[PDB]
Amino acid sequence: SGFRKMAFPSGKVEGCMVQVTCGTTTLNGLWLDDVVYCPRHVICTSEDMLNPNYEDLLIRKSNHNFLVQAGNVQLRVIGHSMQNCVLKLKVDTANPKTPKYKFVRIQPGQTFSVLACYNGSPSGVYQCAMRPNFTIKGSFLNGSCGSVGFNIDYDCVSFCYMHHMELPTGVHAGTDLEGNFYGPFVDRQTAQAAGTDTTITVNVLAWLYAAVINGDRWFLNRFTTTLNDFNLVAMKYNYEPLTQDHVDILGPLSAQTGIAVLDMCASLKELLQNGMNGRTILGSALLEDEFTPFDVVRQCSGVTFQ
Amino acid sequence: SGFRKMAFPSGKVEGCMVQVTCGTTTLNGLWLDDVVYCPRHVICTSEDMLNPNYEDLLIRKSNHNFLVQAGNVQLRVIGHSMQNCVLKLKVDTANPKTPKYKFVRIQPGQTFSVLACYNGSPSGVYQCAMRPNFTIKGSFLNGSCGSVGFNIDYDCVSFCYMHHMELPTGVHAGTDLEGNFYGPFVDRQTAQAAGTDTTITVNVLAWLYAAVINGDRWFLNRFTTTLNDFNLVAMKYNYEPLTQDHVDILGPLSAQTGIAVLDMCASLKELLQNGMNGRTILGSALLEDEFTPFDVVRQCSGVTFQ
Repeated sequence: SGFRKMAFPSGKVEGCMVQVTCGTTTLNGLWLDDVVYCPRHVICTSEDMLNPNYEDLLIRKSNHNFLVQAGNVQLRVIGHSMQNCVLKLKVDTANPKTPKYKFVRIQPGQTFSVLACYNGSPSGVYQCAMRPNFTIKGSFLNGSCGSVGFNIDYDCVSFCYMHHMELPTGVHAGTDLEGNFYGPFVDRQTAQAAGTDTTITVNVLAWLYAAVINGDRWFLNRFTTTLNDFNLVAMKYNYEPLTQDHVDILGPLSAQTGIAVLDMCASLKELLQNGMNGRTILGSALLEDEFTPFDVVRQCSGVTFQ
Repeated sequence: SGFRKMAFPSGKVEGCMVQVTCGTTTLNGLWLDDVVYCPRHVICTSEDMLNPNYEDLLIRKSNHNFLVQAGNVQLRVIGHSMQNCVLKLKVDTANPKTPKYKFVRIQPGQTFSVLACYNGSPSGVYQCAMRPNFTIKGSFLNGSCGSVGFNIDYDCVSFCYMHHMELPTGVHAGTDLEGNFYGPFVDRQTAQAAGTDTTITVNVLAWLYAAVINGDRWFLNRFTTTLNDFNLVAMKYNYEPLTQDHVDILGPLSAQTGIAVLDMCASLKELLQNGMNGRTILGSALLEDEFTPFDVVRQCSGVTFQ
């Protein structure tokens, strides 16, 4: 037993990381089949980033201006194109380590693993949630752009995130692998409002179920509630409103533990109104919202991949 | 910027995981060169585990009784031997994916990444600390035995942990890769006292330095203290005593932030005596002790591997 914030095994993604250099700028790229994907701001100088015209900047580049290094191996760049905020560099070699993969646009509240990379080399792996305001709270130093976020389904890697930006507030923003930003953000060094974030209620409930499964049950209370009454409480505490779809997704955890979803909502209501009194749940002194219901079920059933 | 509990990239270890079956029991093994390492209790039935005589049980086994599956590939077992609490199965094929590696016995308070595995297949990766009482607080379901913990130094994997047991208290115990348990534990299904645990003081201090580097500085106080005065406080709160060796290890973080180690100790003293007042540090409402000074420096300098 036990419950940890667990990332997917990263080996299938490690074999796809490359270094991309354009002029003075080096960041990470993702090499799948004969295409390398990277943030288009690889073509910007530091001064360009204040107000870049990406079309004009890209027109000054040719295939031979993009240096792509796969460890020590090398890709000859035979074409380049811009798709939204990503650059797509066609190379003359298909990546022999290309896993089965899909490109996915995830929903706010969903989780994924990030492989943090510098100079095309993997540094570490950790699990994130896409915040309701479409930021992520990551660990990204200079040179980490182009690092990717992903999920695994047995043998298939679904890439969902590519890192582009740290906002002046220190949170992180990026795109799907078609180059569309999550949220209102742009790839420009300017002030950008993220807007109010909220707590992922269905994830908190899933984690309460995980706590009960592992024997942490002190928070189980005496009360029940209604969907509308609980949502009145959710709004006061900046929690996402709970819908019937969320209730349905929690169904299997409800059935395993014998705790009706609305009873768990009343326990969560009491935790929100009264705090945790210096107690902990699964080793945390805060309510955790970075595990989806699917995450909890997977960890409490031992699903494997490759 | 930002600070996350980050695991090492797991790909080099993924390529070493195999399934080991003996009779009814299947768990994980680690395939390096022409040797597969696994917990010796792979030879036990459920009833054996109550009081096993491993020497007598192993005498009833021959090479062909050990089924080792590397995905779909297979190792012919050509020899077997017991080294302390691990079984060493000699196979006729060297693992073509064997990384550069060492076997290391780590110290309490040190950290490592665990690749949780079932049936020889990787499930997830997370970062752990070896508690002062030589347990780890992991996520290990049935069938996870033989999963390993490791660190990476550029291209070299130092294996430090192999999972053997969940104690009746729900914490986890295991061996180094020579089969020697960390702590007083034995591979028998019986009640086993772990003994009092303590908080890893030098790790908490490292994480306070990481917090300051990332802009969380509200806890920085007005006071200083002495090593002996702080240790008086450490003992009251079940913290490990801080030594000069620990002070020396924190030297580089002290120098980067301009905060003398003893000043940070006085900030930690105030946090211990007054709590956190409903504030958070690096997103946590508890004092975190699972980052070593080396961990903090690595994450705030972007060291990479392969």
